[PDB]
Amino acid sequence: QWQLVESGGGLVQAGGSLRLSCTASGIILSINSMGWYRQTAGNEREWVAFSTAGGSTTYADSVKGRFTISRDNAKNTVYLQMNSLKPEDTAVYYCNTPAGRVGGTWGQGTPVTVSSH
Amino acid sequence: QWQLVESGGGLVQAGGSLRLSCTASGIILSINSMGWYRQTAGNEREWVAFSTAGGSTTYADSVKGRFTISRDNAKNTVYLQMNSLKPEDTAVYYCNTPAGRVGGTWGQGTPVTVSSH
Amino acid sequence: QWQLVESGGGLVQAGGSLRLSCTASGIILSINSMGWYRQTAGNEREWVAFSTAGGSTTYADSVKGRFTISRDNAKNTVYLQMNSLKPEDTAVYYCNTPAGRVGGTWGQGTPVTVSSH
Amino acid sequence: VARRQRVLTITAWLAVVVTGSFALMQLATGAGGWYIALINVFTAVTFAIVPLLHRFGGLVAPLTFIGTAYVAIFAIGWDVGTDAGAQFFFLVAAALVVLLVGIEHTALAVGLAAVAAGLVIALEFLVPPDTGLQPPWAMSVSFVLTTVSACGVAVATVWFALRDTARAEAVMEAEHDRSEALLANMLPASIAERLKEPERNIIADKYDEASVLFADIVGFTERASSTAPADLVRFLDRLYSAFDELVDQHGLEKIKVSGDSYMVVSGVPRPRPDHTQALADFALDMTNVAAQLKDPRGNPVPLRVGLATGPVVAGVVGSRRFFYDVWGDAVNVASRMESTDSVGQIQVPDEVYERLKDDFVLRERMRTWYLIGRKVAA
Amino acid sequence: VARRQRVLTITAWLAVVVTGSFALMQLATGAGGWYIALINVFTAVTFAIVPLLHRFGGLVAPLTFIGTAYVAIFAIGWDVGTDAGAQFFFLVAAALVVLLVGIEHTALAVGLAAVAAGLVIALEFLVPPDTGLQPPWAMSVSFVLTTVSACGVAVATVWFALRDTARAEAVMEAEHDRSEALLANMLPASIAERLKEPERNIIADKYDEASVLFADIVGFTERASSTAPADLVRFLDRLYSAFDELVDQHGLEKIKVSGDSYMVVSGVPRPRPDHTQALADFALDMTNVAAQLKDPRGNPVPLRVGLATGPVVAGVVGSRRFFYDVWGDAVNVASRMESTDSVGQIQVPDEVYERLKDDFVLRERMRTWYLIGRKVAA
Ligand SMILES: CNc1ccccc1C(=O)O[C@H]1[C@@H](O)[C@H](n2cnc3c(=O)[nH]c(N)nc32)O[C@@H]1COP(=O)(O)OP(=O)(O)OP(=O)(O)O
Ligand SMILES: CNc1ccccc1C(=O)O[C@H]1[C@@H](O)[C@H](n2cnc3c(=O)[nH]c(N)nc32)O[C@@H]1COP(=O)(O)OP(=O)(O)OP(=O)(O)O
Ligand SMILES: [Mn+2]
Ligand SMILES: [Mn+2]
Repeated sequence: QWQLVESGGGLVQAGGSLRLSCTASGIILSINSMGWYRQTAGNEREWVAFSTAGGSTTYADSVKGRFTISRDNAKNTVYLQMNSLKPEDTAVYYCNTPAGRVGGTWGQGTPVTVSSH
Repeated sequence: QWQLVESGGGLVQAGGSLRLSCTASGIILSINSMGWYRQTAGNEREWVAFSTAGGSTTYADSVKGRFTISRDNAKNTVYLQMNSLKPEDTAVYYCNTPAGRVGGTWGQGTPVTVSSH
Repeated sequence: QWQLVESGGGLVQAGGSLRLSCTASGIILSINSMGWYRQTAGNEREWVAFSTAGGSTTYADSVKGRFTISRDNAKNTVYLQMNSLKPEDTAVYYCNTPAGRVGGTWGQGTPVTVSSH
Repeated sequence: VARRQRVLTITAWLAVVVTGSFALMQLATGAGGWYIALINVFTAVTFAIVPLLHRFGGLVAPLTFIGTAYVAIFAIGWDVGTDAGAQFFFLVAAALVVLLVGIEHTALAVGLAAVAAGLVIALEFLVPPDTGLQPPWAMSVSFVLTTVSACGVAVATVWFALRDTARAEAVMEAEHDRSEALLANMLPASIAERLKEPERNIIADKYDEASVLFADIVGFTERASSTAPADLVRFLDRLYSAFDELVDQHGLEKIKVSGDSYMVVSGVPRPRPDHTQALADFALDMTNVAAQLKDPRGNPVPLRVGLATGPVVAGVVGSRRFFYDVWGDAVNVASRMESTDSVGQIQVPDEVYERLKDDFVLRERMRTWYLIGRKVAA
Repeated sequence: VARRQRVLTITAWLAVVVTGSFALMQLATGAGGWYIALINVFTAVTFAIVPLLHRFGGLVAPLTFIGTAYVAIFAIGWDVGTDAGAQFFFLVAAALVVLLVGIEHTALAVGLAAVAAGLVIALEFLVPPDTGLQPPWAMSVSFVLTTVSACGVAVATVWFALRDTARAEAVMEAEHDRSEALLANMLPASIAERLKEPERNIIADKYDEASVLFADIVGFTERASSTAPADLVRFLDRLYSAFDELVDQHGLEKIKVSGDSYMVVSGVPRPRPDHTQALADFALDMTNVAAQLKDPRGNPVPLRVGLATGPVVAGVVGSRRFFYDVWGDAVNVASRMESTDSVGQIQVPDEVYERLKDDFVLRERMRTWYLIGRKVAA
């Protein structure tokens, strides 16, 4: 079963911090590039973070300097530190490889809500 | 009446065998050379076999090793054994001497058809 | 002394031009046909030009349109204009009549070399 | 200039197919953005232009096409992700270029291949893998189309080149076969190989026994006086065609046909024990056919036939305008006996008797005895 | 059976190169595991065997090679990650197969290509992308090697096929060119095209004016009596070679050479105003050369030369053993005048005078007046 499950999303005020975790079974993370994606509803999901096999990472312009992508091989997982959170980042977050990314074979993601309560 | 009548033609499958017979009245076969001829329609009739007075014979290149010309003096006849018959040999077969050959004084021949039925 | 002496050969680059001259003593050129011949070493000498008594001329196929044969009666000489010279034409050039041509009674010719120097 | 046209045709068709592939790709894209569209117009235009501008001179034009291709694909691939399929195209091109260019540029071609490889190892690493531009799925469809196009372009181009090659071979084989058939008709096969060699030597063949037959027309000058020359030549051709087919039936050889004279030789290409008998029977048949065949005037055409037998020499002579030829004393005897032969009769000597009396019929009248014909009894 | 050998050779060399590539790959792997090694021995062995077992019959063997290739790559790729490069190989193979198979199987070939494509779209999705087996880097080196091998195999195979094709063309062009040159030597070019056609018609050409020269030897029967036949033929060939080269120099045509007789014709392939003058000068030159050239006996070889002029007819006759020929009254006149010509002299009639007196020297003795030579004055 080739699957990726997300976790760590939830409820937080503007300016808080999260760590979204992504664990995959069926593949080897060390030989794969990787991306964190996110859907609001006004669009399909727009790639905010990407980390390659070899350590290189890149980010969308709307988010750079605030979210950090990091890795765990002995795990087979990827993490997204998230800082300076805001109403625009309230979304539903997914995690993938380009192959599954393009084939539509995805998990449910994890919800992240930015508001006061 | 100087005449030559053919016989023995007919219906046969590819690879069969025939014996076309030629009987002449008005001449003596022992002192005559002789030829077997054949018309398809795409040409005038092209000489496939020839037997001389003395026993020598010759054949067209398209047919050699497959058809055999033989004789019967006490008869006054000539025969054409025919082997390995094929769609190209489906034709109308005549029998003559060079004099009649060149003067146009010929019989009707005999039909030979090579096909499956 | 029936003799023919050549001259005008020598050293030239590819694409240059020469004029080989042939002067004969002992005969009358006006009543003679005539040929220019040439030896490389891979063969006996192969006739490249010929001019008859009456003005007709002919050439070898390898050379036609490039070398021109012309005459001088008041002289008793024959000339070969040579154009578009090339490594294949580097040779040793002779000049004769058919009688001497066939009797082996010839001069030394003239050397022609086609190369860069 | 045929290798030429193969190369140029395959290049043109390749350009057309790449443009066609690119345009479908093009229309499919939605909300992809025009920062790409600006490069994209440039690429399509240059690809379409190069086949129209392939005259300028030399091998620089086909190489410029590839320079444009490499630059365009590198530029597109850098912005988009690796998973799009820029990688597969370079690999197709690496194999395709060698086919496209000729053999004298193989070394250069090899370098181009290496260059492509040099990019691919970089392309995985240097390019940000998987940079995503607007809709995601749409890049699904891009990768799938990339694979199919990469396969199809190569398949079509290769097949087209193979078609040109096979076809050139076909026209070629026909063009050569006709000439070979004519040459085979003109001369015996064995001596043709000796001719073909650049390798000059005398051809002289000594043959212990042979037989010659000479046939000539009588009063041909008459028939020429009252007939137009053009018609006369046609008449001669008709007569000699009939005689030739009879000869080919008997298997004998005719060396040449000179005006009225007709020459046949027996047994020189291959000796046989019964050559003289065959020649005699052939002569009888020829007399029958000749007494048959009819001229424009309507008068019969008599023929004088003389036969001789003995050793002969065969081979070509001269340095120009060759033909098989034959020689020997028998030729002199035959020409003589034909010359002195009476109208509508066949003449043969003391020899030709020794061999033909047992086995044919001769009599009456060096001494010569006329050849009546073959024995009726068998 | 040449298309044959191209196909079979490229298949064999392809198998060899793939085995060579696979073995290096093989030795490089460290701590990769033998669950792969078991498949890996099978693949290498089958690849090496198929070239040795390519006799069994039919097109099934080359197809079996590809069945093995597809199965092996699919099996390896499933276990390992997508990033290894199983994807690139299928794409190379898709283009390569069409080249490998012949044209009568194009449809089948196309299907194979589609099959490969069908896998690739699956290969990205179905295979677990990036399943990692022992050291990571080692798969670095695997991907890079995959790219380079995918390029090199295609380059080498394509170039080898091109080499076979060009080379077959070369031997071909030579083999045809020799025959074409011989045929061109034998007959005038224009009439050769008429011969080549399957298209049977009489060739008769009417020519308003022409001139014929006949030359013959004297006392040849003597010289034959005291000399061996073989040597005599060589002597004839030498003489006629010299005469032929003189003719080719003068530009005139010789139709045929029959025994002692030598025939030259002027102006039939193309008319000219001064044909008779050229023929006369050529005759003078030929007499000079003949008085020169020497026979084995050492006696001079006199020649009798007769010239005639008038309209002529040209063309082949018969259905077999063709040659250019000529005809007309001038031929009769020439043969006559040669026959009655004295030793070492040239004989010409009232016509040939009209045209040659102004411009050459004749006198003495239908009435005939001997041709001395050309006027000294100019
Ligand atoms: C022993 N005889 C020979 C041996 C070797 C080579 C040639 C001969 C030989 O006898 O050649 C003669 C003919 O076979 C040979 N010959 C003639 N017609 C033919 C011919 O039609 N075909 C061939 N292959 N050879 C021929 O020519 C040669 C001369 O015969 P002509 O009729 O021309 O008369 P002439 O002896 O030259 O004297 P004259 O004409 O001055 O009065
Ligand atoms: C108006 N004359 C002609 C018009 C059209 C075609 C042919 C002729 C013609 O005169 O043909 C003769 C020669 O040119 C032509 N001819 C002869 N030698 C040659 C020859 O060497 N070359 C060519 N092209 N034609 C030749 O043969 C023909 C007969 O000459 P023969 O010497 O054989 O004697 P005959 O007339 O048959 O009588 P007889 O031999 O029974 O006593
Ligand atoms: Mn004659
Ligand atoms: Mn003669």
